[PDB]
Amino acid sequence: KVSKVVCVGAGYVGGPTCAMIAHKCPHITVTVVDMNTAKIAEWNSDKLPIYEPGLDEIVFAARGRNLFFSSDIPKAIAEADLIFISVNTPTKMYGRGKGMAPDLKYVESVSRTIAQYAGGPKIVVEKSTVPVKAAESIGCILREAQKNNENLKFQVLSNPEFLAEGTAMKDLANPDRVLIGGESSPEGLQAVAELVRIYENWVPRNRIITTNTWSSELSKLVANAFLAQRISSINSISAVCEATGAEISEVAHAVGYDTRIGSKFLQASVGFGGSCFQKDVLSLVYLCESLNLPQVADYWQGVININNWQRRRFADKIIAELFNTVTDKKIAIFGFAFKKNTGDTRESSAIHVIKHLMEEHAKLSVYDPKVQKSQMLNDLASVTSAQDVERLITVESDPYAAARGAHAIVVLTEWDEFVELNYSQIHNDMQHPAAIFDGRLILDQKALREIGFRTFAIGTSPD
Amino acid sequence: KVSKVVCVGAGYVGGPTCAMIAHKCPHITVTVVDMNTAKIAEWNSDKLPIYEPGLDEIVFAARGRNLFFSSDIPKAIAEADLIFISVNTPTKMYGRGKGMAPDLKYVESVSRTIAQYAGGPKIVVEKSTVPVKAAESIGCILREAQKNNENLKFQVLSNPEFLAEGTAMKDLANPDRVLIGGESSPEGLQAVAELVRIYENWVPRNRIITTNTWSSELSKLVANAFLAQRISSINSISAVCEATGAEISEVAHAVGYDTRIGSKFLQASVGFGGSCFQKDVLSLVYLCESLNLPQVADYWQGVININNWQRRRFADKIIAELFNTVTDKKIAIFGFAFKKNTGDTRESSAIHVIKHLMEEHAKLSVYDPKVQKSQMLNDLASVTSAQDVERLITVESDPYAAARGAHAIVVLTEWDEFVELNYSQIHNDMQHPAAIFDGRLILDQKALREIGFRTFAIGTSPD
Amino acid sequence: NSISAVCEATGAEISEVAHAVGYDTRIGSKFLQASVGFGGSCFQKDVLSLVYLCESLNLPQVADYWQGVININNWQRRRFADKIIAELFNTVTDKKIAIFGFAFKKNTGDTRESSAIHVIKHLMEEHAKLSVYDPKVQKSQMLNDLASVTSAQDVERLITVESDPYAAARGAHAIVVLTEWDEFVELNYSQIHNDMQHPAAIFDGRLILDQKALREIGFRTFAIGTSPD
Ligand SMILES: O=c1ccn([C@@H]2O[C@H](COP(=O)(O)OP(=O)(O)O[C@H]3OC[C@@H](O)[C@H](O)[C@H]3O)[C@@H](O)[C@H]2O)c(=O)[nH]1
Ligand SMILES: O=c1ccn([C@@H]2O[C@H](COP(=O)(O)OP(=O)(O)O[C@H]3OC[C@@H](O)[C@H](O)[C@H]3O)[C@@H](O)[C@H]2O)c(=O)[nH]1
Ligand SMILES: O=c1ccn([C@@H]2O[C@H](COP(=O)(O)OP(=O)(O)O[C@H]3OC[C@@H](O)[C@H](O)[C@H]3O)[C@@H](O)[C@H]2O)c(=O)[nH]1
Ligand SMILES: O=c1ccn([C@@H]2O[C@H](COP(=O)(O)OP(=O)(O)O[C@H]3OC[C@@H](O)[C@H](O)[C@H]3O)[C@@H](O)[C@H]2O)c(=O)[nH]1
Ligand SMILES: O=c1ccn([C@@H]2O[C@H](COP(=O)(O)OP(=O)(O)O[C@H]3OC[C@@H](O)[C@H](O)[C@H]3O)[C@@H](O)[C@H]2O)c(=O)[nH]1
Repeated sequence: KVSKVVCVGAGYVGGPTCAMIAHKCPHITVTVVDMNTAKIAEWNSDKLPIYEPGLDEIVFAARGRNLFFSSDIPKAIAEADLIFISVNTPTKMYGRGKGMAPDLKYVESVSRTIAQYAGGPKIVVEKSTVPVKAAESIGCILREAQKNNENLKFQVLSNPEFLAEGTAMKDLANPDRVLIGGESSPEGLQAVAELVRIYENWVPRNRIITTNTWSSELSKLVANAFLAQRISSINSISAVCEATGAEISEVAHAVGYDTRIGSKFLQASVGFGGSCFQKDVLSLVYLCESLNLPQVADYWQGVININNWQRRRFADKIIAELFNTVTDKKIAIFGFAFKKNTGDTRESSAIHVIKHLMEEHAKLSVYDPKVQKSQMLNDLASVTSAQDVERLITVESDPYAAARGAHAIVVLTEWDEFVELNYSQIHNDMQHPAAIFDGRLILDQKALREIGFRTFAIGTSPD
Repeated sequence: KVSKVVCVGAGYVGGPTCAMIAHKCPHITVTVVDMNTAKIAEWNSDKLPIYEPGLDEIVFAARGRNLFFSSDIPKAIAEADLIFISVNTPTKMYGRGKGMAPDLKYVESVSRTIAQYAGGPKIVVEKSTVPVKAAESIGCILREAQKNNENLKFQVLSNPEFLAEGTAMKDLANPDRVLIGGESSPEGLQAVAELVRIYENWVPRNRIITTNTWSSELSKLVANAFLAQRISSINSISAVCEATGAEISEVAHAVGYDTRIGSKFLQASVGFGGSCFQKDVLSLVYLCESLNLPQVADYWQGVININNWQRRRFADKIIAELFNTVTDKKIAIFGFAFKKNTGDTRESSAIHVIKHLMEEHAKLSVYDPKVQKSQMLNDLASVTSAQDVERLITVESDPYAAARGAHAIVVLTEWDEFVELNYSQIHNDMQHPAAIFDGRLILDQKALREIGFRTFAIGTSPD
Repeated sequence: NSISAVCEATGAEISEVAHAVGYDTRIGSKFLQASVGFGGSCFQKDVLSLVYLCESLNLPQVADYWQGVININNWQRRRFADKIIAELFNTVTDKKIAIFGFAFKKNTGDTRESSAIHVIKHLMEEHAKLSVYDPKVQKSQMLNDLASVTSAQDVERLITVESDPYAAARGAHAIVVLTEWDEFVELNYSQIHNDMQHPAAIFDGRLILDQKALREIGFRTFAIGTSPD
């Protein structure tokens, strides 16, 4: 029976996951470790290294009791009964599968430390949002360790995470499902049962799916791709609505009435972001190519092609509607995170849209309620340059200051705060005529028009 | 208030729809008309021209009371309050959008007939499963008619049909949504109000969507495409399962637990059929190309590409597993309809699969519980030839006669009857070794393996 | 070499096929030894010279025919390096890989058109750190060869040359055999296995090692012309 859980990786996955375990399992001790010593110190402070609604209350109530953050990875490894691995698998920027395949270097190095410091039987659980052959590389390394020293009985399991950032605590406390994969053997079934037993402290058995290792990873890979496909499908139709005088919001509403389709994840946008979806579909495309399934690869590649096309055509419409010139024009950007209720900016559509406007020599004032300032500048500099950010980018802590004197507003993240702003007062303090471009479909187009905006929105005909 | 309903078109749409209207509206007289007087006679005989579960009880229940099938089109039109148009819009086999766009020649002719014989104000409602600009052509003709003879006050509505065949009576009685589009004017809103009034005799208000005409048609066109994309998405992953040793049934089960995705319409198959999905997706592709949106057109084209690829690779695997030769081998085919619980064969996957086996000079014995023999032979002759069908095709009324002496069984339609067969008796009376290929995932592979079959199924690795 | 891929895909052994093929005196039994690809200052230059002669004689069909000899050789080198990377979970980033052999064949210091150059470059482009041992090739010759296809700086950070095969293999994740030196047969592969990272992989591009013996030592062992199962 597991009573000591360790997780290597104190990120958006590892942190929240362990916090919920400690919150729901009083008799389990949870220790989170990370190579980043400064990041662990933040987890132990009153300002956590990430923003998640409800995370502070959960962590502060468990930290020091049964939830711990340490930088002594070997000590945690040695004392664990079960060890989560939740580290990066950054995409390969060279070689085979360049720009498509994950690089497993971190997963393997952690596995070697586990082999080096386990000192006894361990259950090792790979937990990420895009697992593709990651558990197989852990098992490869661990099997050898057992082979070389039979005192180290290791069972490797696959338990991908399903949380969405911004709703992580709600998702972790009441998941639609829990997916666990392991080898079909006596020791494998026992290890799965002990992980199931942990989740059964708060997850009903009928929502826990157990299978083999590869099925678990493939199901996660396919599930993520299905979600991205819904977004790209409704986004592709948003262009049809603009061209024919229909409203994508009405089309999505009518489509969702079919219970066979479902009504969720039919919200058009400037394009999906996040560390999961693009990496996931490209990983599926790369997997299919390596299996000699070109037909399949082409099918799923369309989800990425539409996403890139949606971002590009949105930025182009901004420029075209401003008479093809934004040179030296101040433009306010509402939103930088890839979705609301998070400070995470990985693969945010705001990065690509702002870059396009920078290439037009616009001066951009960006506001986001939660994204760190240094994070925005590093993101923008890595796609352009440090100098380009210095001349063109201004970061504001107040949306009215960003809009003051601006020629245009661009909404890129669906923060609820952006709905409740005083757009009448904003219109008085902008340059005239004032334009606004809604890339998230959260604003009242008719009301903005009556205020006097030249107003535009994805999925609405520009006239 | 409407009390006299006419529908021009006594097919799979017009017939069932009118039956349900009469069944739920005792005070409304519904007359179904059709150019085919022979088809009308079948509606008036004890063998209805289509098979739909529960349809026989309902028509029979009212055939003669308030529901009638007539061949006198002018008298029915002149006496009607509301007129459904549910006729064919066959795909163009030449000229612009050849093999992609519908031919509205019949819809137009019907509108002209209505104009000639209305003799008074009428509500005209275009009702089909793939509406694309059909209602606008009706209105173009009828608006002209009104202008010329002002006595004729016409209002054209779009009311797509949401039923799925095989479950038509249940769908018509409890639809997920009723979609109605109309002109935004006093007369337009009133015309919608009276059609909404009809459906409210048995459909709750919260499932009735009212919008403008074009929004109604685009919503139906997009909803069908979303449905087809789910099937193509799961079919593409079934090849990944075959290549990597996973089971598509397990993957689909795990995917469907996400309420954002939904668990329905994830059943893999040899490929989707029916007069709707392919016609609809190709119609969307053509619409996009016309709007200068190749990007969008290409995205949705992938749904068709996968469907063709799924049929092709399934037939290719059958031949490859029989050592690349089926010359003069008897092969039993279980299923010909495009889905279960219907006699409809339009765009059935069995047509293309049987054609592939015919080109390999196989002798095929086909059994389907409901498809007319003459229907199969005409379908197969139109893609090959009457002479080819004579030499290679045998139609059986008994599945055991089809399987007797066969080298292989190929399951193409998910009829419940195929599960409950005595596969021990079938195995004993087949050639040995006996092979079986499940293109619908309805059979127990382990059980077939235990009987002694060389057994295969889409989405299961063939070893 | 082209048939060696067919063996890998269907579970046959290229050594056995070559042995059976060579028993026909009309074919002859010599020169049927599979490899990562032929090298030397002669063959590639010669076939390319023959191809060019045929093009100038307006004999393209003939030119296309002989060009296939070069195409397969390049394809054999590329797919071998790709198999190394794919078998190591598609990542060799910063992994130490030992290279056994640099000369284009055994019993010479000549490196001209050696297949080892092309294979090492592919591993360099994957950011692997390569430790090279060859019994006769000059150290300066290897470094100049590798730098001329990549860059001097790339060679400085990624290439180290050893005078002892055990030093090259010490701490390595994989062994890659590229030249058929007899010395490589009689090495102590158990001691090498103990001093490598675990699990240890070995890729035989010359078909000189005993696969069954390497497997029993505990290697993940691979060889051109043997199915990796
Ligand atoms: O060797 C390592 C590598 C990485 N890490 C740590 O692992 C953590 C990774 O967390 P991140 O927030 O970067 O990523 P997430 O936890 O959100 O993971 C998610 O996105 C990145 C993808 O590669 C993962 O597959 C996915 O689960 C970092 O804090 C990093 O410091 C180690 O502790 N050791
Ligand atoms: O309807 C929608 C839904 C989502 N999106 C966008 O798509 C992106 C992803 O949004 P999600 O809510 O899925 O957030 P995440 O990317 O964190 O979660 C996703 O990846 C990790 C998996 O474990 C989750 O199950 C999956 O939802 C965001 O950029 C969001 O703005 C839309 O544009 N429209
Ligand atoms: O001018 C005409 C043409 C055709 N018809 C009749 O209308 C009936 C059409 O019924 P079908 O079963 O062929 O078609 P459905 O009712 O299933 O309609 C469905 O498939 C065909 C597509 O064109 C439609 O868009 C779709 O809704 C036929 O019986 C035909 O004889 C007329 O009454 N008048
Ligand atoms: O999970 C599935 C679902 C369906 N299918 C196949 O897809 C094809 C379509 O079957 P449907 O159940 O959609 O039947 P229909 O085509 O008659 O109905 C469809 O078109 C008319 C619309 O009004 C309906 O809403 C739509 O479902 C069938 O061949 C079926 O076998 C699958 O292969 N897998
Ligand atoms: O069976 C074999 C034989 C040779 N090879 C390779 O082919 C390449 C050539 O080796 P050789 O033994 O032909 O050596 P050389 O290239 O020096 O001689 C060759 O070119 C010069 C001519 O004069 C010689 O007659 C010719 O043999 C080497 O890379 C060798 O490893 C194989 O891969 N398999």
